[PDB]
Amino acid sequence: MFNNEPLEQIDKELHDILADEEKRQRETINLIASENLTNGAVRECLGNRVSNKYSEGYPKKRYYGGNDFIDKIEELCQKRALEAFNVSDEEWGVNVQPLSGSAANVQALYALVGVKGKIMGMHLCSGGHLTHGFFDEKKKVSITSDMFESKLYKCNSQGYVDLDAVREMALSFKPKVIICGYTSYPRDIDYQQFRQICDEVNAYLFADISHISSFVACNILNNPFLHADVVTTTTHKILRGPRSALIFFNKKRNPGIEQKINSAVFPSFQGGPHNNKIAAVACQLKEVHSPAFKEYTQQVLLNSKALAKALISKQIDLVTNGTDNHLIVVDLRKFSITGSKLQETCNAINVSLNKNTIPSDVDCVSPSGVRIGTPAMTTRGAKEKDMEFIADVLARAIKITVDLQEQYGKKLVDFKKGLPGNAQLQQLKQEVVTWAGALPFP
Amino acid sequence: MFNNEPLEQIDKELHDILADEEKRQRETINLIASENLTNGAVRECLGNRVSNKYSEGYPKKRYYGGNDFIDKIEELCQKRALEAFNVSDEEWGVNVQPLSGSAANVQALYALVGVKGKIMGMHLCSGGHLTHGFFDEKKKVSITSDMFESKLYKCNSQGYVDLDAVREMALSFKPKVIICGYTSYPRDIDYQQFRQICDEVNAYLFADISHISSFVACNILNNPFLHADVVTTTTHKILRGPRSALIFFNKKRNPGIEQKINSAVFPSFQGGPHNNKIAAVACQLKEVHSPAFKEYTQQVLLNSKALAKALISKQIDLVTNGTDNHLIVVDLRKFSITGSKLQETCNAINVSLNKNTIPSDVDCVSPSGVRIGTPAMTTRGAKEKDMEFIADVLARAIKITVDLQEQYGKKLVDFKKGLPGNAQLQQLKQEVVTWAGALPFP
Ligand SMILES: Cc1[nH]nc2c1[C@](c1cc(F)cc(N3CCC(C(=O)O)CC3)c1)(C(C)C)C(C#N)=C(N)O2
Ligand SMILES: Cc1[nH]nc2c1[C@](c1cc(F)cc(N3CCC(C(=O)O)CC3)c1)(C(C)C)C(C#N)=C(N)O2
Ligand SMILES: Cc1ncc(COP(=O)(O)O)c(CNCC(=O)O)c1O
Ligand SMILES: Cc1ncc(COP(=O)(O)O)c(CNCC(=O)O)c1O
Ligand SMILES: [Cl-]
Repeated sequence: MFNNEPLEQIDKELHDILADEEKRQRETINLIASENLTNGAVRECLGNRVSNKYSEGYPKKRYYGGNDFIDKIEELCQKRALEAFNVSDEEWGVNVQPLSGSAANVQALYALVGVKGKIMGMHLCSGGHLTHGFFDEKKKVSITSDMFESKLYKCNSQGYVDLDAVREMALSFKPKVIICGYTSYPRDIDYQQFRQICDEVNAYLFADISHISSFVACNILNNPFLHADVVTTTTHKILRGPRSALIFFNKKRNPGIEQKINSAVFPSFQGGPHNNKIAAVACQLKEVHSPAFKEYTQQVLLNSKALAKALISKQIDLVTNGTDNHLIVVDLRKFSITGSKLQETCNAINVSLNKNTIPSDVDCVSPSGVRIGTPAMTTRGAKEKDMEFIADVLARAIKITVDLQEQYGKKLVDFKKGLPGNAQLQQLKQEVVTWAGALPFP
Repeated sequence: MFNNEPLEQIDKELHDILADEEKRQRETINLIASENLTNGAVRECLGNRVSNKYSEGYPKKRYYGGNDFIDKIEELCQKRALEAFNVSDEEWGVNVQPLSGSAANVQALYALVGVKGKIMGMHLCSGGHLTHGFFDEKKKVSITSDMFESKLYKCNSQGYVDLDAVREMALSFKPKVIICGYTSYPRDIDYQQFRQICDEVNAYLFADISHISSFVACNILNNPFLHADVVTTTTHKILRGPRSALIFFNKKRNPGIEQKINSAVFPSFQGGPHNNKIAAVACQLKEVHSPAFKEYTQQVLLNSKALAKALISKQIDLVTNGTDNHLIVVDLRKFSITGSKLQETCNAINVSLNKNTIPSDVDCVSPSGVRIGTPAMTTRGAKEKDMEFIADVLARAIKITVDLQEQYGKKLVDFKKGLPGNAQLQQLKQEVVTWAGALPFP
């Protein structure tokens, strides 16, 4: 007693908007540092009938029966995960049930500290995530600043993590957890010095590696597993998996952590796991652990270094003057345009990026930079030589943005009126669509 | 720079387990009250490339650009939701971002009461959900009992909600929210009398209708939208959508609720929404609002009443002596077997059900009943006359369970030793597989 007609037949209205979405993705220079493109195999898993099954609990400790195959999938995902991140199953465990990165962080923090517990993270304005304790004078914006007592550390004027201020804050604040690993940080992290500060104050070391997970797994960047008590990561960014998250916990350093983390995920926070997610994550984690994927990850960094260099060669300033990873933050102050203005211009030419704070920005209102990243375009086959073109397009967007600002003014409302129909933007869009349009597309 | 090989090629190991899972679903009499089977169109949505897009924020208030088509999908889903539940967009709003039922409830509760806020819900042991404030002497099991201060009301000895006790408790406790709508409650709800208590103590009325959502939408059961401030529902049970959730809020009764609910979901709790989910929910909500789906929902109730009646005709006792909806709770006390024993026996014969507390149980260890429901089998094409066979199969499972208990003993460890190789079970399994395997399967 159901309708089995295809999506095109059953819901023509939705199938057209989805077909349009796919075409937009196909014809976009996607520089969102947190985005990627999943392969067909990952998307076969996400649409699999395995999502029909209620399987509350954990493998071999399920509430319901009929979970033999679901237990095999969840066991294969946890195993594949610990392997992918070069950790022994006797020393580290992994929870694979968190539905997204923010859920994973709230759950992991709750397990470590509980309600009213004290946490430290990087300020959002300096490159931290919302789930690292973000609040404002006007409000406790993230639940992580409200269910926990949080304190926020900043980067120095050059955009680097300032460990002297981290320590100064940690000694007087005395948090149970200190969070490192960031949303828009262009350099590698000195975990050892984080571990050194955590020991001193008897705080847990939390590493959120969502943005750099592939670099960690493939041993290109520093390894937080040598130092951290807890490692969280999303599976949908540079890792190129589905939208999901992983919580890692160090058993050897913290006996009893397994149960605290596991009970935090269920039944403290979540109900039934989404088994299609877990299948899809299992699938990508095999790819992640291959020499082929290490090559892709290496390519991400080569493109990023090359993109940084080309932008510098065109007299564009980068926060920290470069990058150790997949992402760059452009400092736009010398052109006197905001991040939001350039984001609007880039959207008009099918270039996807986001506005982003820089160190000099005291607030998150009027951020003076943008953030770009190479994983999505590296997935579509761009090599180092293609980064000149990406730099050229972004330079041209900055110039048009300055020109439009001159003509229509610095108020964002006025500025945008200059945008539609612009001859140069229509020209630049067409170049973007022509180049992007033809690149390999999963 | 990606592998586009199909799932079978790229990960043969995972593809076999998934093919096994699919076949197990095909050959099971699935009586899990909270389960269903999605159609192909909903699963096309879930495997769609729309999940590649980061779209933090709300439609037309997005952080990023390139969200024109994502904004169209999310607006379509919201519109389709409000129509499906027969409410005016002038008076009601809907948030479509919650990743699951449990997330939706924690988010919605936080919005209404905040950290340390006072909430009231049905005890888990009496049919409430975990996210309705569940705790135990030993521990605050749900975050809803830890981040909130919760009080728990029980059903009377006949299995009905006792409003006198609710009132007695509300007047003494003074909560900001009273939760009604349940996980294993076989009767309809007097929302009007819940509203009466809420008004009398100045508390919000929260209706979690995840289990009965189709009955509400199709005007078969009482309508909580006439009386409640907030209505949450999962989209994956009787509604037959993907794994996601919906928060409805009554603007007319509570000005400023829109922003409280919306900010709770993001950025208080979640990050980027899952666009494949939202698309998939959009797709199902169209079907939900059709005269054909009302017929399905009616069939769910006809099958349930007929199943209840056939079990009673075989001298099996039902909590509240019947049902007003899709689910039945069998009281097993007269056979001196636990729910866990029958669940084990039913898994051995490819019958999916779960153990469930009954009113006389003081603990959630050794529940004395099982819960069954008709949505999954109604989806597979079973009609009223097919319920006699289901009843016959369950009666035979109970008899075998009593006999096995006699032969091997009342300890669950000892009891299970009796199951493998049992001649009658293999026989009963084969009948189940033969009947189930034949039924229509989306
Ligand atoms: C969207 C999001 N999520 N997590 C993030 C961001 C970023 C971001 C950029 C921006 F322009 C604004 C905001 N805000 C989020 C909401 C917040 C509030 O509701 O009060 C106000 C500031 C966040 C960025 C990666 C897109 C950001 C930066 N910079 C950082 N560090 O992390
Ligand atoms: C699994 C789940 N989720 N939500 C639920 C359940 C049920 C359930 C049955 C059962 F036999 C046991 C439990 N527990 C959940 C965990 C809890 C703890 O960790 O302290 C112990 C008791 C829950 C049922 C629908 C399967 C249940 C009932 N009855 C109710 N009302 O709601
Ligand atoms: C460090 C970090 N942690 C957690 C998350 C949470 O992921 P979900 O959106 O899946 O909740 C993000 C996403 N940040 C968005 C971005 O960088 O564009 C992140 O950057
Ligand atoms: C009333 C109610 N509310 C919320 C949820 C949570 O849904 P998630 O599992 O999507 O978090 C459930 C699931 N209860 C499981 C069952 O009835 O079998 C439920 O019964
Ligand atoms: Cl999904």
